[PDB]
Amino acid sequence: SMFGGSLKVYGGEIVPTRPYVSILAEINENADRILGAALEKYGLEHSKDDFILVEVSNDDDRKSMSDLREIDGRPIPPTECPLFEMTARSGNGENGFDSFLAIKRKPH
Repeated sequence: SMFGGSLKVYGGEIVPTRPYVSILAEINENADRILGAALEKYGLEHSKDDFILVEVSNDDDRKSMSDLREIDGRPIPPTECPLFEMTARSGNGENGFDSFLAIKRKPH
């Protein structure tokens, strides 16, 4: 297995035409950098406070019929580094690397 150094980031809720994007991120960087990287890809970094990162598990479709489509996960503010917990377990869709990190709108 490999870390890759890149993250599969899903932001379809923000930009439907680009639901999946690839960003560069190290495990030791906080969500601010990770969010900023992805958000920068959409060219919306100025509006960062309107978005946060959320960990969505692949199997959350059981929990919520919302599926991976609308995104549902744990709120991860810019000051938190989620990769530590993700890569640690590196498995099991819940709190591991089998879960992906997506972008959600902070405000509702």
